[PDB]
Amino acid sequence: GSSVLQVLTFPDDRLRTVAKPVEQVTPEIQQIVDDMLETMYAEEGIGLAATQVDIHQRIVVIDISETRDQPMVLINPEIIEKRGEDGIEEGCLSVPGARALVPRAAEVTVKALDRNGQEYQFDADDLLAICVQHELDHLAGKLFVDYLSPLKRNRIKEKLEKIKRFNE
Ligand SMILES: CCCCC[C@H](CC(=O)NO)C(=O)N[C@H](C(=O)N1CCC[C@H]1CO)C(C)C
Ligand code: NI
Repeated sequence: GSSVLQVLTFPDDRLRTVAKPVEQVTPEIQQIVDDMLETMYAEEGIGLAATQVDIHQRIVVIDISETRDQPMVLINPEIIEKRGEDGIEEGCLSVPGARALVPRAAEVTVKALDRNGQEYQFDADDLLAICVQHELDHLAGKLFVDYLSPLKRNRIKEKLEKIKRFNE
């Protein structure tokens, strides 16, 4: 009942769009959620933000499980508390092939709506907390390369442009 969507890649200006809150959790929103899950699973990857598939609403899906059967849906997520410092080497479906250390909060408390519009909240640490922060950055138009030096980011940009230089 769902489809894999095209993932935008840096330097696509649409990745800089700031997502709007979801107004109501309609069947249309649930279809977006389902398509985002399908898209996330089509690849090695543990989360996806709607911005990355050119849908500029505050929708995130996550599955950090090894078995890929523990999905989490975050509509209108808000980080309401941050604690501590952590940082791991991150990659991004919208910056394929690039990896870098990103300083993050170690722990976050997040409030969101689930796929059915039910409000909930959770405290996250370790990989879940890092993933949440990475995905919420996407909704703000922010990519992990924005934490890097201009030189490192620009070299990544040029390499990704070369890969798509014959598209369209
Ligand atoms: C780690 C912080 C959030 C990661 C989310 C991304 C997917 C993404 O771009 N979401 O916007 C991912 O799965 N990245 C993967 C990644 O960096 N992973 C997957 C598990 C943890 C770490 C180790 O490679 C790679 C395979 C692209
Ligand atoms: Ni990403």
